[PDB]
Amino acid sequence: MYTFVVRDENSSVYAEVSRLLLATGQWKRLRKDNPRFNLMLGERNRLPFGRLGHEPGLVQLVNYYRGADKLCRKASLVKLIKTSPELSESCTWFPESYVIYPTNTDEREVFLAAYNRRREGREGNVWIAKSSEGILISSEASELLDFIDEQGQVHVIQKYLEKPLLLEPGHRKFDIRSWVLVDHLYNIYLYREGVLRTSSEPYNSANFQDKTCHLTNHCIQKEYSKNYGRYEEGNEMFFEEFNQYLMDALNTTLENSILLQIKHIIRSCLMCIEPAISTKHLHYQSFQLFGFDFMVDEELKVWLIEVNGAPACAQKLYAELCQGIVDVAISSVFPLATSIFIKLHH
Amino acid sequence: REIVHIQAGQCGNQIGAKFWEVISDEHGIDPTGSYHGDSDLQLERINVYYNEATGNKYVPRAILVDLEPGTMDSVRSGPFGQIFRPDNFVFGQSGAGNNWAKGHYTEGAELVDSVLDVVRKESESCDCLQGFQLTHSLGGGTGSGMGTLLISKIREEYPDRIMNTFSVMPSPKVSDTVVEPYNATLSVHQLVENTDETYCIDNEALYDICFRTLKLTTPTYGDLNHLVSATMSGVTTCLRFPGQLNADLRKLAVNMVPFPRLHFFMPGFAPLTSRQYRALTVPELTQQMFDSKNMMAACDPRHGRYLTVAAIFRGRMSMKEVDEQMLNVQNKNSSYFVEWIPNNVKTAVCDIPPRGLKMSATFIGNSTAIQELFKRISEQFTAMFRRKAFLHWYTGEGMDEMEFTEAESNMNDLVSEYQQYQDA
Amino acid sequence: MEVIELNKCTSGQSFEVILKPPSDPSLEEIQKKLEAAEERRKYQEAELLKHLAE
Amino acid sequence: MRECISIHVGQAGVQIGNACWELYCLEHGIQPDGQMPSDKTIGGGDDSFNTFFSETGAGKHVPRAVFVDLEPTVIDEVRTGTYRQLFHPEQLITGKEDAANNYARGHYTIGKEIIDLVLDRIRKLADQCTGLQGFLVFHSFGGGTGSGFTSLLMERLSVDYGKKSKLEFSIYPAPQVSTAVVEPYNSILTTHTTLEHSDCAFMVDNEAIYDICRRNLDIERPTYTNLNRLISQIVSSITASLRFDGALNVDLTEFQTNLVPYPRIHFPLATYAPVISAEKAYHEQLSVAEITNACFEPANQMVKCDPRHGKYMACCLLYRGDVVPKDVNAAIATIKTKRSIQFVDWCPTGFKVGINYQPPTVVPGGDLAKVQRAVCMLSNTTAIAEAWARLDHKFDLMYAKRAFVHWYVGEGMEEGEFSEAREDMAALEKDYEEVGV
Ligand SMILES: Nc1nc2c(ncn2[C@@H]2O[C@H](COP(=O)(O)OP(=O)(O)OP(=O)(O)O)[C@@H](O)[C@H]2O)c(=O)[nH]1
Ligand SMILES: Nc1nc2c(ncn2[C@@H]2O[C@H](COP(=O)(O)OP(=O)(O)O)[C@@H](O)[C@H]2O)c(=O)[nH]1
Ligand SMILES: COc1ccc(N(C)c2nc(Cl)nc3cc(F)ccc23)cc1
Ligand SMILES: [Ca+2]
Ligand SMILES: [Cl-]
Ligand SMILES: [Mg+2]
Ligand SMILES: [Mg+2]
Repeated sequence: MYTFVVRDENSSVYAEVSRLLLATGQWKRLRKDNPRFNLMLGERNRLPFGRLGHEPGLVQLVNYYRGADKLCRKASLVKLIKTSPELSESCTWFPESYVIYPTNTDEREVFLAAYNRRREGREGNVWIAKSSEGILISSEASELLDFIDEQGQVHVIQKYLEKPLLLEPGHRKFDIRSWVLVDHLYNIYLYREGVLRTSSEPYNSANFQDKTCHLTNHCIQKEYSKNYGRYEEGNEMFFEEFNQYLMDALNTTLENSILLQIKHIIRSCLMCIEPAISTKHLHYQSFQLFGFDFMVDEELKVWLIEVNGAPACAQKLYAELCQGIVDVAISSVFPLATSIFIKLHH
Repeated sequence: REIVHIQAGQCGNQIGAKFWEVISDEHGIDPTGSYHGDSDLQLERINVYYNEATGNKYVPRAILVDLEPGTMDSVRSGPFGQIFRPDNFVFGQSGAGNNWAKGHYTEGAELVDSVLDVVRKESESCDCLQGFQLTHSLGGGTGSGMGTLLISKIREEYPDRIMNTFSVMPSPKVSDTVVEPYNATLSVHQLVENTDETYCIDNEALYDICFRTLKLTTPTYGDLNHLVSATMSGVTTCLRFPGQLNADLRKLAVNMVPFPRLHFFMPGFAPLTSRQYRALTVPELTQQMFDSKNMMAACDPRHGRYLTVAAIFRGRMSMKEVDEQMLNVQNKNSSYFVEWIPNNVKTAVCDIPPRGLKMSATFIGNSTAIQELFKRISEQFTAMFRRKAFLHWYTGEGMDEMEFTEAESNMNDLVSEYQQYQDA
Repeated sequence: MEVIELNKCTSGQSFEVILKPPSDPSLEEIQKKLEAAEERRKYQEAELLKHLAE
Repeated sequence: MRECISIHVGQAGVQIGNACWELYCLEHGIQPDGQMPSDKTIGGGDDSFNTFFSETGAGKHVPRAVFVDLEPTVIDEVRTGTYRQLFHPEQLITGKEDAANNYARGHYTIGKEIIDLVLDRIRKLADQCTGLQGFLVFHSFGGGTGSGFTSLLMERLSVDYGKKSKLEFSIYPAPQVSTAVVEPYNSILTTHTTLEHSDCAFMVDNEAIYDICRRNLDIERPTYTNLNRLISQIVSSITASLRFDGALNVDLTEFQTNLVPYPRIHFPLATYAPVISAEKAYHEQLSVAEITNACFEPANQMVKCDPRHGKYMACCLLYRGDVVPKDVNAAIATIKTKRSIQFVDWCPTGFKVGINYQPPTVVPGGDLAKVQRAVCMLSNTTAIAEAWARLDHKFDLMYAKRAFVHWYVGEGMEEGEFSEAREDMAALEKDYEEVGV
């Protein structure tokens, strides 16, 4: 019998993993501070990696990759993409971005050098700003940095994707969430199911102070949007409907137009940081579930916007995905008495 | 280094004689005090329990005490009786009548100075005396009353040495007189104040072990003392045998006792033997020794939590297997080990096994379920004391009901202290 | 990556390799502390012995 | 030439010292009676091995070494063992009763009683020195003597030799071989009192040595002897620049200068490779590149931690055997490309390297095999502070209930020394964190 410990009660995915583990009858849960665990579903902040792996007679395994924050917080990820040769500043799937610190290293003096060449060349010059609520999409810089300095934390501002792919009927934006599980061996597994978090308001390319047809957050759509759920239940179109739409309207497959680029981008990013975070020869082992967020443009080209390191699922898919985490992340290390993941290797 | 051993009373002396027999065998010493064993390990630390005398003789560093000569004479005529130095026999004539007050206050005071004279002689012939172990019963008269009187005297003359006791707890299933709760309670009050470490040897437990599992239909004191001499040899092996852990009484006190009052230990032994052929496997040994059915103190360990555990393995076996098995118990039952004392279970191995065993395991647990024992005594105390029953035997010797009330309170406080950490 | 201060001899050599530039109390107080703890100890012993006298 | 005096305190220090001086003697060709034929300068000299051995008129080479323990059973084994003739009796100092796993007993109650004797005997060593440069002090964190007596002796050495360097080799506690439940307390106490009296300290985590001995030596349940012979190897690797011809780490001061920029953070991480069983029938010999790469596997560190999630402040490579610089810089280049090695702002990204062409001497009959080349990397990474975290957390669990505090107080220590020590360590932990993240 294996023992685990839960340190993030506010995690939907792992609350369901805890329930599934007990159900086997081969996993008992201990108190959050008992160090004689096999498995830690750690806290999201200041997880005590240094205390893992020092219990004799216990193989110990944790649901985060120490160092994975470098991919999963926005300025960190920009820094990683620019400075890492494997991705390079010539990266063709990540938008132009820059790291700006408030008034109170910084890149706004390098920003302006590109922004003014965008305004002179008479190119679309919309730029978005955000850090890791408080979003500004603007057409001229003096709105952007002015807003950044009213807040007090590091910000990234990046080339807004002016020509996105719009779903018809409705002429609306969306983002694609892929769920990726990296196990203790560093197998990269992409879950067969993704989701399209859409917008319920036709895309208004006029004034960029309305965030209802430009930002695709499940929260800002239930409350402040007109017809939340008119086209799909909860603003969420899954992969079958979207493949079917791609075939009918655009004469292609989701696999061919989009997925191939996504599988490339995932594998890029993870293989890039693998030597810094891998636990292959460590005294404790790591797996981690990641949420890659993608935006497709009107030319069927995929772009990576955020990597989230503590992601929630879609109520329909919690069961299958959390059962998969158990199968390939947890039972692989602690075995009990047709896979839903695509393995990414090349 | 040196240990000075005291046995007091009928019960004290009987289990002490058996102890000296057993370890005198284990160290190759015969009833005449001449060494006749083969190996080396038998003599490396022989001086912890024995003095060397003329002609390469070994004399146990032991003082025999009683208020009546019956049991002392029995020991002299007993198997190893002539191994002790006769001057170390200190006895009265009048007896103590199962009366704590007589042993502590009237009859025993008359005899206590000469006992301390012999103690003094034994200690000044020590190179570095570590402390004393006293064997006695808590329900009798001499053992409980005069032994606890001895103990506090000893504490006064040697306040920087360790006081350790094997204390046999009275039980109605094995009972001589009705006043045994009284005596017990008055003793426990003493012990919680003047011992560093006390092995609670419950006669209830010993009876149940002889009955339910050894299948002995009518257990005698002998059947009980065989378990006792087994357990004593176990819990002192790391004292008298050279090991990697090179242990003494003060280290055991330091590491087993988080708080000074909670020094009452639950001992256990495996395999449980009667006075066999199948070798025990290390996993067997390891989960018999943790079994409630192997503990000499009658308490359910699952009814509280372990503060500390020491576990000794005797015999030739796989250190690796013992390590693994000990860890499986802790990791599979970590509910019952307090988390605020990290790595509270320590293990020792001694190559030499006891007589008649390929491999054995001995258990020393400091658990809050020991409270059950004291609660038992306290209930038995109160049922009489709420009617002042049998008190006259005590007030006849000069005692006051007040002293009883104070002993009772202190033991109740002791139980509460254990309950405080059972929920921490 | 440049190799500097190479010093070498019949038992071995040593050198440096750069890959990138840069981006108490007195004897008095001690014996006072030791004797302070001796005093607390002697006081706890006196406390004990007086109690044992009672 | 400047001499070094080794002081071994407690069981752990004394048995490790036994190990190291056995190794030392094999290495300099010093026989068990103290005779070194290659030494033509009879009765004296200012040779490099003389920093650790003094010479008698009779050609006997005698360790500049004191062994001190509060009970006699371990040093008695020195007095009757193979190398009894090596040591002059008044260098072996024993008491009568140990400190019973209690820092307060060793620092206060018993230490006071035996500190002035020890200091006198060390002075008799120092008085045989033309230009003493300082001390190498070996001791456990866990034991009563090892923690308590050591920090008292460190304080007093800072007084009686205030311009001399003091280096520690300290055994950090691990449960697979630990002898006491109160070892986190002693570890925090002795670290807080010693911190300002120690210029550089090499921590060795028993958990690490144990695992190294299980994985690489196929020893199923390692003994102190196993552990010590491997630790002596590492210690010999560290001190060889003091006992041999060379230009790197020639004096104790050079260890501070090369490994310890901030004075408080004076805990280098030792990593050693290769460690190869003697019972390996078919072993093939690892390249310079292979062993310099193993220097960055956490399974080869003296302390299990992850330098990838820290920063370096210093790095030194000590090779022994068939090694030339160019193979060194080859392996460095490729490793820099394939590994996470981040230095702090204000530090050069670089390696101070030392080579000594004689391969590691191994104890005949031991568990370790000769290899043609070996290396020890001393790196001042902030990741070693992980260890302090583990320790402090254990400390905290116990002290929250004042469990076992009573034993210390009863020796004359004040409860406030507990918080004070813990209080400093939380300082230390923060220094590491700000220097490193
Ligand atoms: N590596 C190694 N560790 C040892 C050795 N001996 C003891 N230890 C460790 O040291 C710690 C115990 O400290 P000791 O040095 O034995 O204690 P002491 O210094 O003798 O102090 P007291 O015996 O309490 O008076 C534990 O963590 C042991 O595992 C040894 O020979 N080698
Ligand atoms: N285990 C054990 N208990 C005993 C023995 N003899 C007496 N007792 C118990 O001790 C108590 C009687 O005290 P006793 O030792 O005879 O009186 P004392 O001589 O004045 O100490 C009762 O609880 C008895 O069951 C014995 O040999 N073995
Ligand atoms: C729980 O922590 C500890 C408990 C006890 C101890 N020591 C000092 C011991 N002493 C003696 Cl005499 N016998 C022992 C027998 C054992 F099986 C284990 C330890 C023993 C050390 C640490
Ligand atoms: Ca010479
Ligand atoms: Cl000086
Ligand atoms: Mg009787
Ligand atoms: Mg010792």
